Amino acid sequence: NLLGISWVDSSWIPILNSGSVLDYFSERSNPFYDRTCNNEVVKMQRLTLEHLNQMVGIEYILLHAQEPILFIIRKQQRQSPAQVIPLADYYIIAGVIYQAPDLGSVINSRVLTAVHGIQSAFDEAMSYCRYHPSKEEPSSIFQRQRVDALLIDLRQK
Amino acid sequence: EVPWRLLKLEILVRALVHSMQIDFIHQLVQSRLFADE
Amino acid sequence: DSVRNNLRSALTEMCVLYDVLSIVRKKFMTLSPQTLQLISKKKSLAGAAQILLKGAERLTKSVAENQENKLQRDFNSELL
Amino acid sequence: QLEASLDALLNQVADLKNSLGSFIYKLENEYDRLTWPSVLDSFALLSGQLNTLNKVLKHEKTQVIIPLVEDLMRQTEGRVPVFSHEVVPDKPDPEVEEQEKQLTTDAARIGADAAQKQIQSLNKMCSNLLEKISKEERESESGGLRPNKQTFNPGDTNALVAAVA
Amino acid sequence: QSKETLLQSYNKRLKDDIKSIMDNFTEIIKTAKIEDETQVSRATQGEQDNYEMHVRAANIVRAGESLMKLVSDLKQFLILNDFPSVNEAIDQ
Repeated sequence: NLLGISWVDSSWIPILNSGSVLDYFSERSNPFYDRTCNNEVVKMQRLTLEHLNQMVGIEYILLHAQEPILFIIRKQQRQSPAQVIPLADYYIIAGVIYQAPDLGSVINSRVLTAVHGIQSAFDEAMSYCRYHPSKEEPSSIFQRQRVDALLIDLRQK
Repeated sequence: EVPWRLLKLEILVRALVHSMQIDFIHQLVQSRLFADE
Repeated sequence: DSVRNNLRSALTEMCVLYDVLSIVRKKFMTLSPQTLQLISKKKSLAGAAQILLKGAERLTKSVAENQENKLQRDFNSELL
Repeated sequence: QLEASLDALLNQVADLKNSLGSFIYKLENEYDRLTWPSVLDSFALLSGQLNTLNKVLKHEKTQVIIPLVEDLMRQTEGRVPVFSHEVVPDKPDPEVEEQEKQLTTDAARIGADAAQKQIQSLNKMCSNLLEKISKEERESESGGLRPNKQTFNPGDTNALVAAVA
Repeated sequence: QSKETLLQSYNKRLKDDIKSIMDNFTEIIKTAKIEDETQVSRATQGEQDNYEMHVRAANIVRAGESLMKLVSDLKQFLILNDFPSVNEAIDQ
């Protein structure tokens, strides 16, 4: 989402209260999970109180409320919070890169680009060229005449 | 004004195909023209 | 004309491949068999193979027609 | 560990394609070159790289769960996160999104029950028949040892040549 | 310059090209893909592999056709125009 951007939009939340960040984080959008997982903060774990919502699944909750701009809380879909291991490129140890870039999608895009290039090459080479089955020798006196010219010019210059 | 000088030459006088390259002679003619003595 | 477009397509494919390789730098662990899209994939592969075979057959038919006309047999035929 | 070889092959193919594109653009002369300068060789290399990638992907079986490992030491030597973040910068990807949508909607993006399942079954039967015929042809042709030739017989006529005694 | 050896090399190249084309066609015929080895993107990798197999089959067919035409021309040269030892047409 907004991992690679550094924009500051404060007009999204007009009332910078405490509950605004939690309300913006609780809203599932688009295909986010509901309040049925275990260990996010305090509220709705189970018939139990792990924390609230950070079990296996899309953990879109308010684990670290940042009312100023937006709820900056990592997913951390596990039993322990405060861990730099999110689905998106977002680390906590001074900022680092992860394996979030999909290799399969990039490989498929490269294969598609290669197929398109092969098709373009076929179209360019079949409609412009043949795809189907369809005296300056120095052996004369110039072999010596050139040397004579060179000598004459070197003499004259 | 601006007096001119000969840039390129051509020699026009055995076999049939005599010669077609004036490269060295043309370069020497250009050098003599640039000398402008 | 077409050389520039071919070079641009090749550069785009190479950039995509380099990005995929960098993201990768297939892996099971120790702790398209879908029968839905594989049908369409096999159909598309058969169509592409049929198109290639049809192009080859058209080229062969053109060659045979050119060989049939004994007026432009410059393909080492009139030479012989 | 089989991904490193495929990535290296892809990088080599990309470098070869870049060299070919540079040679074709520097010597384009504002014209569409179609005399196949390296088009056949480039197509062969692309097909070989694609076959190698498919073989490496389908070699064996031996919201993003990355490899739990330092973990950053495998990609960036030294395990320096600040250096990695500083060298990270030194992009629309609409085709990738279109392919993802086509694969996620119905795995084909067109039709659910009106697909070519019957055509696919006919193609599979034809492929099985062709594979059987090819196996029979291979078993029949694997018996050939060598096509020895024949010529005149000078060795016999030499001793059979007449002489003084 | 080694005319017999040149014809032998041409025939060996043609045989190798035909064998490679046949092997690639047989490999493309075996495109069942009953193993779901792709864990990153199964459908995308499967479609890419199918397209790669189709492109490899097409390239093998094209290489086979080109080798056939080239070997035909080379044999026509080395036999007809080169060693027409039956010069009876001259006497005719």
